[PDB]
Amino acid sequence: DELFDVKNAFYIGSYQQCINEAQRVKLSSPEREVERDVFLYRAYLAQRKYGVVLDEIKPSSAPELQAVRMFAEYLASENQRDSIVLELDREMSRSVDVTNTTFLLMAASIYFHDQNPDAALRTLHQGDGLECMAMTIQILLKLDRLDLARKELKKMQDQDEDATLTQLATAWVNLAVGGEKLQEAYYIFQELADKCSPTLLLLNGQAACHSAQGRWETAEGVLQEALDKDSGHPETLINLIVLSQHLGKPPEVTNRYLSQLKDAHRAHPFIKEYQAKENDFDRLAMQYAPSA
Amino acid sequence: GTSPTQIWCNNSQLPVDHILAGSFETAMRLLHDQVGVIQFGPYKQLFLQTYARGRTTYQALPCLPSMYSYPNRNWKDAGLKNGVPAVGLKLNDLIQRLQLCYQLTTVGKFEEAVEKFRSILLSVPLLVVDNKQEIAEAQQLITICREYIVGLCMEIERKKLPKETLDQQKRICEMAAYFTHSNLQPVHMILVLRTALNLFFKLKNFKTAATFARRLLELGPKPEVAQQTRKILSACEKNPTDACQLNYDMHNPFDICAASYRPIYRGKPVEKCPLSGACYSPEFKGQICRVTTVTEIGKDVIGLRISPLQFRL
Repeated sequence: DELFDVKNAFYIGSYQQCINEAQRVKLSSPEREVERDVFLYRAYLAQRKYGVVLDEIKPSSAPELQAVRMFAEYLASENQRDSIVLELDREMSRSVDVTNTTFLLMAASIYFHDQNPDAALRTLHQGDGLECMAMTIQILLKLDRLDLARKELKKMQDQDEDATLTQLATAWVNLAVGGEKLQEAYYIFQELADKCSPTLLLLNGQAACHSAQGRWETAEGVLQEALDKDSGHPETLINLIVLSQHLGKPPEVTNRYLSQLKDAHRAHPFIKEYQAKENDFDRLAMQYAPSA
Repeated sequence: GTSPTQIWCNNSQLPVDHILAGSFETAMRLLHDQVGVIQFGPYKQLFLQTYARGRTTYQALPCLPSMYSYPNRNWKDAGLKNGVPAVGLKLNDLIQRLQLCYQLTTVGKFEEAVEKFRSILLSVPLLVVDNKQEIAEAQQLITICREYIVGLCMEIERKKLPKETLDQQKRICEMAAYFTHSNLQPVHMILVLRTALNLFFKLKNFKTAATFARRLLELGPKPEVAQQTRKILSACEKNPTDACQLNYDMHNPFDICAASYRPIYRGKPVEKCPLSGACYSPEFKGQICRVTTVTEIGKDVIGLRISPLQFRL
């Protein structure tokens, strides 16, 4: 696979690396060229550079790109989403085409955000690709059906044990499993970071593994390193808040990270949940509180 | 399937566990039954703070929603079924904070001290305690907090009341005397005794003053204070006598009404805060505890449930 580096960089989480390499790579095939562009834009989406994707991908572009763009608009425009899903539903039902894997993944992604796990899973079921399998496992884990997840993992495991995508998948299942497994997950994350490069994604994964186990202090270094690279990184800040409390840092510290998160991303679901909790708490207070 | 947070809720009675889970309503209920906590409002910061720490996050795939991890204190043994949230707050932490409270009391920062004390007191129910004795310490820790809170709060008021009437003065001395009873550490206990002695001296209730002086000396205050105390004591001896009768019985056991700051002798009916142990006169029952601020005075409760040891089968 010529694209191997580009894709691999993408999965690990080093988007810029993916973008840089994608450009360097030569097409050598109308097919490959399309795949390259798909990843290139996918990388931009990870970066959250929606405008880049929306502007550059134009109607004349290949259908694979179109799917990517579809996802991009979904992420970019909140208003557009219901309309997009409706169309997605229509396209999904009124059209058989399984072959376009990219379409399935993008479509599944939209459903995933839509929180229609069934639809996303339904779509993924059709897709053959290894990535489809990985995405499938991830959805199952969110579903909290580890058992189903395990089956898919082995499914991919038989196909390609060594693939990084498979390894990441195993780590995920692993993290979910708990127990001795956690160490296994830790090593895979560590190995990837060592081989490829510490990515924010990889660092947090390692931290999560350590945190799952008692080792709060060990976690400090990875988070600290991650924070240094990108302040405002959502996973990092959240982990820091959790880590800070275990460490016994001053309560202000936990608060500071939390506030920092709001600055970086007002929208972030973690923030929304936090707000939601505040609301019901007030609601509950009234319930218990004495009347006057 | 079943979410890990839910598993935690099913698994543990402890309120902190539920808060970590995010099950506020459940947690509040537990606090309501186990302890009196009617008024949750002072709790809000604790809940959100506790809640924030509950789960970690990592990203499975790019451009997808991030995953959440739920750490378990019994990670090794806990299967999918028997997980329980990691700790995060411990008894030692609370105990350590206590020193700061002591420091503030000495400085005279009483109002701030009350806040720190109350903060700790409220936090006690949050703890997960490993062993039986450790449970006792927690209870003891709570007791210390209320003792200071009621005592300090009484003191703040006493200063506020007017000096002018003789009756007003008798009131002040009485309150000062009540403080004497509070079970504080010797550094503080000495300080209060020192104050009471002066008030009683001016009151010309020398006989009572002498007793305070003797108690103070036993504590072993600094030498300057001790010398001063001896001086006052000798003066009192010249005319051992109390000019006025006060509503204070050094010998008879007391219980200070947290609200009224009036003595409740031995057997006399009292209503107590389920959580703090603060005492109130029967009138108060059903009202929000001044000390705790969260609890209901009258409420009957299961009792604090910090550790799983408490549950038996």
